[PDB]
Amino acid sequence: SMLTLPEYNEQIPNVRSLLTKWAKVERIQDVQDGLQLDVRLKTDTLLELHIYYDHVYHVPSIKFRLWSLDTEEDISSLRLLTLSDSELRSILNLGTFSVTLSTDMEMKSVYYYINNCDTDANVGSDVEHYLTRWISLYIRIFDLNFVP
Repeated sequence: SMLTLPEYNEQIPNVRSLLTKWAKVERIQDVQDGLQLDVRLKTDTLLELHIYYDHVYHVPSIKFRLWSLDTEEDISSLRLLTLSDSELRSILNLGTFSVTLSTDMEMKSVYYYINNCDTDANVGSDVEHYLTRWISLYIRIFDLNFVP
C-alpha cells in the first residue's frame, strides 16, 4: 500500500460519513489524526473507536478500547474494561482476523490494536474507496449488522 497520510485523510470524512450508519454510534467526533467516535456496544458498555494512520505500512490503523458505563448512582460514569479474546469476541467479530491488545506501563490503560499490517492484501489498492472499503472492512469486527 502507498496510501499516504494526506491520501488517507482525504477520505477521513468519508469513513465517518458512512460510519454514521452505525446505530451504536452515539457520538461523532473527528481528530487531526483520524477520528474518535463513541460506539455503544452495550447500554453499560462503550467502545471508543480510535482511528490512526501508520506510515509503517502506509495504511490506516484501528485502535479501540472497551468501557463499562456504571450508573450505580446515575452520574453517567464509566470504566475501561479488559477481557481475553474469547471474551472480547463476545462483542467483536474476529473470525479469521487478528488483534493485538497491549497494556500501558502503568497497566491502567490498554488498547486493541487491530491487525492492519497487510490491508492492501484484504482491502486492496483501490485508493478511491479505500477508506471506505477499509473501514467497512474493519467495521465487520465491530458490527456485522452494519455494512457501509
